[PDB]
Amino acid sequence: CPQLQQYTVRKYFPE
Amino acid sequence: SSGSLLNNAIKGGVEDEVTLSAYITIALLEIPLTVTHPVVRNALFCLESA
Repeated sequence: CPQLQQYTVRKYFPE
Repeated sequence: SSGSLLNNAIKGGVEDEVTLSAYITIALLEIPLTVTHPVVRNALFCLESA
């Protein structure tokens, strides 16, 4: 204790 | 008692750990606080024993 003291194709949807 | 005060006039007691714990737990009990609470249970153990 501290210091106590302190101051053919069909595109679907792309993408 | 983690004593870090300046004067003891402010306090109206003898700095006994018993009285200090007692003043503590009573200040707790004035809050509406259940006697089954842990801290108060331990305090009551101290009170009984002291």
